[PDB]
Amino acid sequence: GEAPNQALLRILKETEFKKIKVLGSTVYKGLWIPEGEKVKIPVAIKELREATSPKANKEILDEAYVMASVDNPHVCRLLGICLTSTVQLIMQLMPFGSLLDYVREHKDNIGSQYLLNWCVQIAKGMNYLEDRRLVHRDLAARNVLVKTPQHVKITDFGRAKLLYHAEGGKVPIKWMALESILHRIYTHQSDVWSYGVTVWELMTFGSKPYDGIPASEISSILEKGERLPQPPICTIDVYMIMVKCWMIDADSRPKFRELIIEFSKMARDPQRYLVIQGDERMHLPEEDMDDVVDADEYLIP
Ligand SMILES: */C=C\C(=O)Nc1cc(N(C)C)n2nc(C)cc2n1
Repeated sequence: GEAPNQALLRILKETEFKKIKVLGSTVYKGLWIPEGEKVKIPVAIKELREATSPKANKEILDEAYVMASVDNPHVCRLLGICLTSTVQLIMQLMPFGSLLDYVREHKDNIGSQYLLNWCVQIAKGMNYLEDRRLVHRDLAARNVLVKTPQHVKITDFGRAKLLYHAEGGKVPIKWMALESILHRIYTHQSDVWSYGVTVWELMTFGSKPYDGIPASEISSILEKGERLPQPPICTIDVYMIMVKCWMIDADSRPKFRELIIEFSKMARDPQRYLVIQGDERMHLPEEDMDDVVDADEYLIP
Protein backbone atom coordinates (compact mmCIF):
# COMPACT_ATOMS: atom_id res chain seq x y z
CA GLY A 1 0.00 0.00 0.00
CA GLU A 2 1.72 3.17 1.38
CA ALA A 3 4.97 3.99 3.27
CA PRO A 4 4.61 4.30 7.09
CA ASN A 5 4.60 7.80 8.61
CA GLN A 6 7.39 7.63 11.24
CA ALA A 7 7.22 11.41 11.97
CA LEU A 8 7.46 12.09 15.76
CA LEU A 9 4.64 13.92 17.62
CA ARG A 10 6.40 15.88 20.44
CA ILE A 11 4.24 16.43 23.58
CA LEU A 12 5.46 19.55 25.49
CA LYS A 13 4.97 20.53 29.20
CA GLU A 14 3.12 23.91 29.59
CA THR A 15 6.04 25.04 31.85
CA GLU A 16 8.47 24.62 28.85
CA PHE A 17 7.17 27.85 27.21
CA LYS A 18 5.93 31.36 28.17
CA LYS A 19 3.20 33.19 26.12
CA ILE A 20 4.66 36.72 25.56
CA LYS A 21 1.72 38.40 23.67
CA VAL A 22 -1.40 37.75 21.47
CA LEU A 23 -1.14 37.75 17.64
CA GLY A 24 -4.77 36.96 16.57
CA SER A 25 -8.21 36.29 18.18
CA THR A 26 -6.30 32.51 19.49
CA VAL A 27 -2.56 32.57 18.41
CA TYR A 28 0.22 33.80 20.79
CA LYS A 29 3.85 34.87 20.26
CA GLY A 30 5.96 32.99 22.86
CA LEU A 31 9.33 31.44 23.75
CA TRP A 32 9.94 27.68 24.07
CA ILE A 33 12.82 26.36 26.26
CA PRO A 34 13.10 22.59 25.57
CA GLU A 35 13.52 20.80 29.01
CA GLY A 36 17.25 21.10 29.96
CA GLU A 37 18.55 22.20 26.51
CA LYS A 38 19.58 25.85 27.25
CA VAL A 39 18.06 27.18 23.94
CA LYS A 40 15.13 29.66 23.53
CA ILE A 41 12.97 29.19 20.39
CA PRO A 42 10.63 32.00 19.27
CA VAL A 43 7.25 30.23 18.71
CA ALA A 44 3.67 30.84 17.58
CA ILE A 45 1.15 28.97 19.84
CA LYS A 46 -2.35 28.09 18.46
CA GLU A 47 -4.58 27.32 21.57
CA LEU A 48 -8.23 26.13 21.00
CA ARG A 49 -10.59 28.69 22.77
CA GLU A 50 -13.90 26.71 23.38
CA ALA A 51 -12.14 23.34 24.16
CA THR A 52 -15.70 21.90 24.87
CA SER A 53 -16.23 21.07 21.11
CA PRO A 54 -14.98 17.50 20.36
CA LYS A 55 -15.50 18.39 16.60
CA ALA A 56 -12.99 21.33 16.98
CA ASN A 57 -10.33 19.07 18.71
CA LYS A 58 -10.48 16.62 15.73
CA GLU A 59 -9.70 19.59 13.38
CA ILE A 60 -6.58 20.94 15.23
CA LEU A 61 -5.09 17.42 15.70
CA ASP A 62 -5.52 16.75 11.92
CA GLU A 63 -3.47 19.97 11.43
CA ALA A 64 -0.89 18.74 14.01
CA TYR A 65 -0.74 15.35 12.18
CA VAL A 66 0.07 17.07 8.83
CA MET A 67 2.53 19.68 10.23
CA ALA A 68 4.43 16.90 12.13
CA SER A 69 4.77 14.93 8.86
CA VAL A 70 6.36 17.78 6.75
CA ASP A 71 10.07 18.77 6.67
CA ASN A 72 10.95 21.32 3.93
CA PRO A 73 12.49 24.83 4.18
CA HIS A 74 9.43 26.36 2.42
CA VAL A 75 6.76 24.49 4.47
CA CYS A 76 5.98 25.37 8.14
CA ARG A 77 6.21 22.32 10.50
CA LEU A 78 4.99 21.57 14.07
CA LEU A 79 7.55 21.77 16.92
CA GLY A 80 5.12 19.91 19.30
CA ILE A 81 1.66 19.96 20.97
CA CYS A 82 0.68 20.69 24.60
CA LEU A 83 -2.29 18.65 26.03
CA THR A 84 -3.65 21.11 28.67
CA SER A 85 -7.44 21.81 29.17
CA THR A 86 -6.98 23.40 25.70
CA VAL A 87 -4.88 21.72 22.95
CA GLN A 88 -2.02 24.14 21.95
CA LEU A 89 -0.12 23.73 18.62
CA ILE A 90 3.51 25.00 18.97
CA MET A 91 5.20 26.18 15.72
CA GLN A 92 8.19 28.32 14.56
CA LEU A 93 7.40 32.04 15.08
CA MET A 94 7.05 33.67 11.63
CA PRO A 95 7.76 37.20 12.90
CA PHE A 96 6.78 39.30 9.77
CA GLY A 97 3.31 37.65 9.59
CA SER A 98 1.39 36.55 6.45
CA LEU A 99 2.73 37.44 3.00
CA LEU A 100 -0.77 38.91 2.22
CA ASP A 101 -0.45 41.43 5.10
CA TYR A 102 3.24 42.04 4.19
CA VAL A 103 2.70 42.93 0.49
CA ARG A 104 -0.23 45.24 1.53
CA GLU A 105 1.85 46.94 4.27
CA HIS A 106 5.05 47.28 2.15
CA LYS A 107 3.78 47.64 -1.55
CA ASP A 108 6.12 50.70 -1.94
CA ASN A 109 9.34 48.86 -0.91
CA ILE A 110 8.94 45.45 -2.67
CA GLY A 111 11.16 44.87 -5.73
CA SER A 112 10.90 42.33 -8.59
CA GLN A 113 13.67 40.12 -7.05
CA TYR A 114 11.60 39.54 -3.84
CA LEU A 115 8.29 38.86 -5.67
CA LEU A 116 9.84 36.28 -8.06
CA ASN A 117 11.92 34.63 -5.26
CA TRP A 118 8.65 34.31 -3.26
CA CYS A 119 6.96 32.65 -6.30
CA VAL A 120 9.96 30.20 -6.46
CA GLN A 121 9.94 29.47 -2.68
CA ILE A 122 6.12 28.84 -2.67
CA ALA A 123 6.57 26.61 -5.80
CA LYS A 124 9.25 24.53 -3.90
CA GLY A 125 6.96 24.22 -0.83
CA MET A 126 4.10 23.00 -3.06
CA ASN A 127 6.40 20.65 -5.04
CA TYR A 128 7.56 19.11 -1.72
CA LEU A 129 3.93 18.66 -0.55
CA GLU A 130 3.23 16.98 -3.93
CA ASP A 131 6.26 14.64 -3.43
CA ARG A 132 4.58 13.69 -0.07
CA ARG A 133 1.29 13.01 -2.00
CA LEU A 134 -0.30 15.95 -0.06
CA VAL A 135 -3.02 18.25 -1.45
CA HIS A 136 -3.13 21.58 0.50
CA ARG A 137 -6.66 22.75 -0.63
CA ASP A 138 -6.22 26.29 0.89
CA LEU A 139 -3.11 27.83 -0.78
CA ALA A 140 -3.58 31.65 -0.71
CA ALA A 141 -1.27 34.59 0.16
CA ARG A 142 -2.93 34.66 3.65
CA ASN A 143 -1.62 31.05 4.19
CA VAL A 144 2.05 31.88 3.33
CA LEU A 145 4.09 33.30 6.28
CA VAL A 146 7.23 35.47 6.27
CA LYS A 147 10.18 34.29 8.46
CA THR A 148 12.33 37.00 6.80
CA PRO A 149 11.60 39.12 3.68
CA GLN A 150 14.07 36.68 1.96
CA HIS A 151 12.21 33.56 3.34
CA VAL A 152 8.54 32.35 3.19
CA LYS A 153 6.77 29.10 4.17
CA ILE A 154 3.34 27.66 3.29
CA THR A 155 1.14 27.19 6.41
CA ASP A 156 -2.52 26.34 7.34
CA PHE A 157 -2.89 22.55 6.81
CA GLY A 158 -6.49 22.87 8.24
CA ARG A 159 -7.88 21.47 4.90
CA ALA A 160 -4.83 19.42 3.71
CA LYS A 161 -5.67 15.84 2.53
CA LEU A 162 -3.75 12.92 0.91
CA LEU A 163 -3.73 11.15 -2.54
CA TYR A 164 -9.97 13.86 -3.10
CA HIS A 165 -13.83 14.01 -2.67
CA ALA A 166 -15.29 16.34 0.08
CA GLU A 167 -18.87 17.31 1.32
CA GLY A 168 -19.30 20.94 2.58
CA GLY A 169 -17.90 23.69 4.91
CA LYS A 170 -17.07 27.46 4.41
CA VAL A 171 -14.66 27.21 1.34
CA PRO A 172 -12.26 29.59 -0.52
CA ILE A 173 -14.17 29.81 -3.85
CA LYS A 174 -11.99 32.57 -5.35
CA TRP A 175 -8.80 30.41 -4.97
CA MET A 176 -10.38 27.12 -6.18
CA ALA A 177 -9.95 25.24 -9.46
CA LEU A 178 -13.19 24.84 -11.49
CA GLU A 179 -13.21 21.01 -10.99
CA SER A 180 -13.07 21.73 -7.20
CA ILE A 181 -16.07 24.14 -7.18
CA LEU A 182 -18.26 21.87 -9.41
CA HIS A 183 -17.30 18.27 -8.45
CA ARG A 184 -15.28 18.77 -5.18
CA ILE A 185 -12.28 17.26 -7.07
CA TYR A 186 -8.90 18.36 -5.61
CA THR A 187 -5.42 17.35 -6.96
CA HIS A 188 -1.85 18.77 -7.02
CA GLN A 189 -3.19 20.41 -10.26
CA SER A 190 -6.10 22.02 -8.30
CA ASP A 191 -3.33 23.39 -5.92
CA VAL A 192 -1.54 24.81 -9.08
CA TRP A 193 -4.76 26.79 -9.81
CA SER A 194 -4.61 28.28 -6.31
CA TYR A 195 -0.82 28.93 -6.81
CA GLY A 196 -1.92 31.02 -9.89
CA VAL A 197 -4.35 33.08 -7.75
CA THR A 198 -1.71 33.33 -4.94
CA VAL A 199 0.82 34.82 -7.47
CA TRP A 200 -1.87 37.26 -8.71
CA GLU A 201 -2.36 38.44 -5.06
CA LEU A 202 1.43 39.14 -4.72
CA MET A 203 1.76 40.92 -8.17
CA THR A 204 -1.27 43.18 -7.31
CA PHE A 205 0.26 43.85 -3.81
CA GLY A 206 -2.62 41.99 -2.10
CA SER A 207 -5.72 42.86 -4.17
CA LYS A 208 -8.83 40.75 -3.44
CA PRO A 209 -9.42 38.49 -6.46
CA TYR A 210 -12.80 39.02 -8.24
CA ASP A 211 -13.29 41.93 -5.74
CA GLY A 212 -17.04 42.63 -5.19
CA ILE A 213 -18.15 39.47 -7.14
CA PRO A 214 -20.47 37.08 -5.19
CA ALA A 215 -19.04 33.53 -4.72
CA SER A 216 -22.21 32.03 -6.41
CA GLU A 217 -21.16 33.95 -9.64
CA ILE A 218 -17.54 32.56 -9.67
CA SER A 219 -18.31 29.07 -11.09
CA SER A 220 -20.26 30.62 -14.07
CA ILE A 221 -17.66 33.38 -14.87
CA LEU A 222 -14.91 30.69 -15.10
CA GLU A 223 -17.02 28.39 -17.40
CA LYS A 224 -17.70 31.56 -19.57
CA GLY A 225 -13.84 31.57 -19.90
CA GLU A 226 -13.10 34.73 -17.82
CA ARG A 227 -9.97 34.90 -15.57
CA LEU A 228 -8.35 37.46 -13.23
CA PRO A 229 -6.77 40.38 -15.19
CA GLN A 230 -3.05 40.96 -16.02
CA PRO A 231 -1.61 42.99 -13.10
CA PRO A 232 0.13 46.27 -14.07
CA ILE A 233 3.64 45.16 -12.98
CA CYS A 234 3.34 41.88 -14.94
CA THR A 235 5.06 41.28 -18.28
CA ILE A 236 2.96 38.96 -20.47
CA ASP A 237 5.66 36.31 -19.60
CA VAL A 238 4.63 36.28 -15.91
CA TYR A 239 0.88 36.67 -16.67
CA MET A 240 0.94 33.82 -19.22
CA ILE A 241 2.27 31.59 -16.40
CA MET A 242 -0.65 32.64 -14.15
CA VAL A 243 -3.17 32.01 -17.00
CA LYS A 244 -1.80 28.46 -17.70
CA CYS A 245 -2.47 27.69 -13.93
CA TRP A 246 -6.17 28.50 -14.76
CA MET A 247 -6.63 26.10 -17.75
CA ILE A 248 -9.86 23.99 -17.50
CA ASP A 249 -7.87 20.80 -18.38
CA ALA A 250 -6.05 20.18 -15.00
CA ASP A 251 -3.25 18.22 -16.80
CA SER A 252 -2.69 21.25 -19.13
CA ARG A 253 -1.70 23.46 -16.11
CA PRO A 254 2.03 23.53 -15.21
CA LYS A 255 3.64 21.21 -12.60
CA PHE A 256 5.08 22.84 -9.44
CA ARG A 257 8.53 21.55 -10.55
CA GLU A 258 8.07 23.58 -13.82
CA LEU A 259 6.83 26.69 -11.98
CA ILE A 260 10.08 26.50 -9.90
CA ILE A 261 12.13 26.33 -13.12
CA GLU A 262 10.26 29.14 -15.00
CA PHE A 263 10.26 31.60 -12.03
CA SER A 264 13.96 30.82 -11.28
CA LYS A 265 14.83 31.69 -14.89
CA MET A 266 12.82 34.97 -14.42
CA ALA A 267 14.35 35.63 -10.91
CA ARG A 268 17.80 35.53 -12.66
CA ASP A 269 16.72 38.68 -14.56
CA PRO A 270 13.89 40.21 -12.51
CA GLN A 271 13.62 43.67 -14.16
CA ARG A 272 12.95 41.92 -17.53
CA TYR A 273 9.82 40.18 -16.09
CA LEU A 274 8.36 42.68 -13.58
CA VAL A 275 8.12 46.45 -14.18
CA ILE A 276 7.91 48.32 -10.81
CA GLN A 277 8.46 52.13 -10.32
CA GLY A 278 11.78 52.62 -8.43
CA ASP A 279 12.65 48.86 -8.41
CA GLU A 280 16.45 49.51 -8.23
CA ARG A 281 16.10 51.57 -4.93
CA MET A 282 14.09 48.87 -2.98
CA HIS A 283 15.39 47.97 0.60
CA LEU A 284 13.95 45.54 3.31
CA PRO A 285 15.47 43.65 6.36
CA GLU A 286 12.39 39.22 26.77
CA GLU A 287 15.66 40.13 28.68
CA ASP A 288 18.49 37.68 27.62
CA MET A 289 18.24 36.77 23.88
CA ASP A 290 21.73 35.08 24.13
CA ASP A 291 20.52 31.44 23.82
CA VAL A 292 17.82 32.24 21.19
CA VAL A 293 17.84 29.83 18.20
CA ASP A 294 15.35 30.03 15.28
CA ALA A 295 13.42 26.73 14.96
CA ASP A 296 15.23 26.18 11.52
CA GLU A 297 18.56 25.70 13.45
CA TYR A 298 16.89 23.57 16.19
CA LEU A 299 17.02 19.97 14.90
CA ILE A 300 15.90 16.72 16.61
CA PRO A 301 16.98 13.16 15.61
C1 LIG B 1 5.97 27.92 10.55
C2 LIG B 1 4.92 27.48 11.58
C3 LIG B 1 3.78 28.51 11.62
O1 LIG B 1 2.78 28.33 10.93
N1 LIG B 1 3.99 29.55 12.46
C4 LIG B 1 3.10 30.55 12.56
C5 LIG B 1 1.72 30.34 12.51
C6 LIG B 1 0.86 31.44 12.61
N2 LIG B 1 -0.48 31.24 12.57
C7 LIG B 1 -1.05 29.85 12.51
C8 LIG B 1 -1.37 32.41 12.59
N3 LIG B 1 1.44 32.66 12.74
N4 LIG B 1 0.89 33.91 12.85
C9 LIG B 1 1.91 34.78 12.95
C10 LIG B 1 1.85 36.32 13.10
C11 LIG B 1 3.05 34.12 12.91
C12 LIG B 1 2.76 32.84 12.78
N5 LIG B 1 3.59 31.79 12.69
